[PDB]
Amino acid sequence: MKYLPQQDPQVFAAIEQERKRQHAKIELIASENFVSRAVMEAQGSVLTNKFAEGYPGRRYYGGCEYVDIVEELARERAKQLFGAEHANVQPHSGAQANMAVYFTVLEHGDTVLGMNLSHGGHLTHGSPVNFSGVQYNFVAYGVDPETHVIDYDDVREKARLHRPKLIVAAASAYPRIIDFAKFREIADEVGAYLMVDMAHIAGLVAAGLHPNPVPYAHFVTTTTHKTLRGPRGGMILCQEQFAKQIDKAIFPGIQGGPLMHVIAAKAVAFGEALQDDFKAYAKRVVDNAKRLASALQNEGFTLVSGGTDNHLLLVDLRPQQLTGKTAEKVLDEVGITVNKNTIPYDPESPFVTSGIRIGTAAVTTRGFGLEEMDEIAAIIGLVLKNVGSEQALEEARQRVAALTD
Amino acid sequence: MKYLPQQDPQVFAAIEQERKRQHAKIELIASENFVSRAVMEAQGSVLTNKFAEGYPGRRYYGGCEYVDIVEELARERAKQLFGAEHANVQPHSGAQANMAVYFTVLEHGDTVLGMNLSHGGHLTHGSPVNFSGVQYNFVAYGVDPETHVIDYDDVREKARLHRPKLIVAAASAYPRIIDFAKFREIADEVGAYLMVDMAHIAGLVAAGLHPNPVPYAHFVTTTTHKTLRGPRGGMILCQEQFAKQIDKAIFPGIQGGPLMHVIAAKAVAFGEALQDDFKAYAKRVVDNAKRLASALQNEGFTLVSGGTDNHLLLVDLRPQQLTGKTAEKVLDEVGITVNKNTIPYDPESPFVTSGIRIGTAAVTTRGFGLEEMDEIAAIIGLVLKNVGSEQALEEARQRVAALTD
Repeated sequence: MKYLPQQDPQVFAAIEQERKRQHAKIELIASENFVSRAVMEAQGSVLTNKFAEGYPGRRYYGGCEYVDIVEELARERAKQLFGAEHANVQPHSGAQANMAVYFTVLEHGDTVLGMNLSHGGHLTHGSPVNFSGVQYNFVAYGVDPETHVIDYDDVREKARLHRPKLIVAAASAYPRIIDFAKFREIADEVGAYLMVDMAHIAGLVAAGLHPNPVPYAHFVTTTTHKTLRGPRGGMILCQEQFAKQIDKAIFPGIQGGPLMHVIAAKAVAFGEALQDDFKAYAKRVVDNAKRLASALQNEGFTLVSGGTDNHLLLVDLRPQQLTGKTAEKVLDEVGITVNKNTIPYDPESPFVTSGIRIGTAAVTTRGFGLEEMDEIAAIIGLVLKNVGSEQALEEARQRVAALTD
Repeated sequence: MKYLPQQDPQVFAAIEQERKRQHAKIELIASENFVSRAVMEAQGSVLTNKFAEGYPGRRYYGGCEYVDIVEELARERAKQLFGAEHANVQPHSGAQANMAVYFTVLEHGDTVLGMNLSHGGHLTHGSPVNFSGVQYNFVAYGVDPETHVIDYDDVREKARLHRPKLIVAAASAYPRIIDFAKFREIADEVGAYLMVDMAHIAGLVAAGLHPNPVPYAHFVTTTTHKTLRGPRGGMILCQEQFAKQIDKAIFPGIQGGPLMHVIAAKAVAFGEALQDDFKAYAKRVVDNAKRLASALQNEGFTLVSGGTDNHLLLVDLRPQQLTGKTAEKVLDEVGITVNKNTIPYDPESPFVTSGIRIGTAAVTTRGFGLEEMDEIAAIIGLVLKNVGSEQALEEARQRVAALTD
């Protein structure tokens, strides 16, 4: 940086602390990643100066010839990556992408069926303190109490009882592959649209490591950040038949001007994801998660669903008589970043919880591999088995520092 | 840029075209501006990597110690700039800021009173193709047919007839000072909340060149871009009594994770606006608009409301028997960027219009002054009086190039 340090010492000092923090800590929050310098440069471009309400070649303001090229690059690369017939790369966020889909197909008070929030569903899939739960009538399907896999007979029964206009599939804390074919079958049986929110798994989908919901869903929403490793923002994919309606939902429906600099950054991230080395990266993410899962089980931890098919795992801390809140706090003390997370059928509140969620996307980006997974597991075991031992915590602190260099 | 040119030739080439376009053209779109290099660097920072759902010191994820400092700098500087008791700097956009306020105080179907869209009101102030007009029952107040000033007796009559729960004041195309005291008086009479959307005029408010709505409004919304000259995004200001509710409206209400890098950029922009040189800048904006208005009238143009009190003016092209669409197109041919805009009581559709809207914020940022205003007016006269003369258009093109160097 050249200009920020002189113009704004306070902001610069804080940014620098954050940059150094990113390097020093072991980032295990499952939605986190590290974007490339190219992505950041795109975001830091003069494209922030351009008002571009509307769409490429159909803008409501002049001078968009070049931002049109940028947006089209984003859309076309997204279509290549996911085999979708249409992309909308304007959503400011995953929440806004979801909001737009809901706005497209639902009327106020319509019934929607989404994954139970405490079983792995997202806030925007029907929380009563979120616009989704306030604006529409959400009902929930659950995972099996033993296996923690989505109970597809429960999805079907809920669908048949409540007759939702829309079924939502996908999750923020589900460690197994989701069966989109079964979701579409149930949707078809009850005449509901299927929306898949693939935010967590989009990078894995791009790399062919998770089944693609695009052929099965009427609408697919996603973040451009997370496993896709792009800038923070949203995207919608759909077949040509819904394109016009989806585009109108985003603008003039729910947003105004798009963030063209962020859209440039989206294009860059999609370009990266199209490369062979991204496929290799994504496989390491999944390999690392499986290895970390195995190594945690070796330490004596119980995992929700007994392991993982993707980038993330959930530790059920009940056998250790620890809350997720306690585990999160003590791990923070040694420089390991996780989040407390409800487990299915959790006896604790979402503010306390019986679990921690862990993902490998961020550490994989930093070049961590299988050996590092073993060591991370060992450090977690050391800490959580010795929460009252400052000596143990200091050892953990030193081992964390050894990993981050 | 160092990394983008190598990683993504296509995206870089388009960005570079856009940068060169920004320099070459005369930007007169009233909402446009040019941010500082410091603002851009903040946006291009590693803060894009940080998930920070929640608020400073009350986050739902760990490791936010430094982004908390950043967000607090944004909030405190916003409070200094506007004398508000509370700021929320998380809205992704002006639309989302408005959406959040509506979500806070309104139920689906509630009546709201906003400025007539074809008299200068915004899309999010009740358009039937926008969430605002679809979710709530919008009624409109108008400007006087002769003076084009808001008819405060019409505001009052509409308020008393329709009994809105919320009254919205502020505009995207209104060239005169808005009387917030009168809006609050009417609101008080009918027991309605007052929301002021100051997006266009926020920079002028910060510089003391437009009355501040903060003491009069329950909620003030704004963009951080436009006359405030910040990154693209939204903000809400309100008294302490609504703070909790407003914050909950943004999260978990309508958004998820905030854009912390954009929030850093917000802090930077607020820092700039607190400086004396920003006050001088804003005065030049208003001086330039008045001069441009005068010079346009000297050329024979009629202006909506007969002039301007702020950064923008509207040309009523009916005396020249031109549509806004025709004027916009031919000005684009010579390198002057304006937008067609409905005028009050426009006999044409919003897709054709009888006006063009012009603002001076962007050219002022580039260092244009009174002499340049005279020349811009002269070029506009040359073009619009000679739409069928390629020689005239070429002369205009050359004069535009002389201005931009």
